Amino acid sequence: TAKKFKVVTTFTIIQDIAQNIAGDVAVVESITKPGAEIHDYQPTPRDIVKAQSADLILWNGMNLERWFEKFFESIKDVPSAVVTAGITPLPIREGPYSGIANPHAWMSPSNALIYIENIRKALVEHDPAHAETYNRNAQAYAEKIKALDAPLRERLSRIPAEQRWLVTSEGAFSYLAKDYGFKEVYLWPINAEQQGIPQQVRHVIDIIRENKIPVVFSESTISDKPAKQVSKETGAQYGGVLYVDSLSGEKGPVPTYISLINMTVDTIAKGF
Ligand SMILES: [Zn+2]
Ligand SMILES: [Zn+2]
Repeated sequence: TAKKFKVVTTFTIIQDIAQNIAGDVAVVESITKPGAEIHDYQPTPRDIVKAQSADLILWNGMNLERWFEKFFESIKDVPSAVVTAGITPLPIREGPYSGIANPHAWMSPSNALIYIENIRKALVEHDPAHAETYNRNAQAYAEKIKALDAPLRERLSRIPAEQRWLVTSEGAFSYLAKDYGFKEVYLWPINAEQQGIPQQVRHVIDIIRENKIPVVFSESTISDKPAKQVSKETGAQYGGVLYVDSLSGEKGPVPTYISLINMTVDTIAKGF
């Protein structure tokens, strides 16, 4: 038990999944902090040193971290692994990033089983001395993720199909919405400096009326003002905040990936 194998992840969701697989035999840290916007994060000098100190770096890919490839050029002799390997992307549907991969694949718990497996494989490959702890922890954690499907679907079962409209700020929920049969509407398709600020807002304001959508949400790393505006101009309640791009702090309401999925579905469900 020397100085432990060190994993650095780009953001907090991957950190929590990886730490569950690592147990107490490796130390997993995230470059971005709870609450920080992850798509256009601006790495600092202290971030370079942190990643350079790792034995393995994990990132999402599907161009989630617009900053990572240029950042990784400053890191030497540290293997990196894309934790979405083998996941089939849903494309972004509108806007300046139309046709790019929607990167938010972790919002489907069935996809999370593929995250777990890619992370297990990377740990076992680069830290073979603990292969049996990683393999044990991954199978146990995968069983915890599979056990969410029944309570999640039951939590959402009072909403008839025609009324399953999920109206959010970032279009970050496409994978969750596909899993549980929701139609998505969003104020912007992916986080970015972008045009389309008020024109989508009133296209959304329109969609709310033809379908009498009762609730609209925001997300924890972006501003709630557009969602709150859309709630006032319609008769819809502001239901947010939903969690997708970041966990909370350790003492907050969403300290783990499991708590993130559960609370997001629970908050959707109470909005209806
Ligand atoms: Zn490798
Ligand atoms: Zn996002």
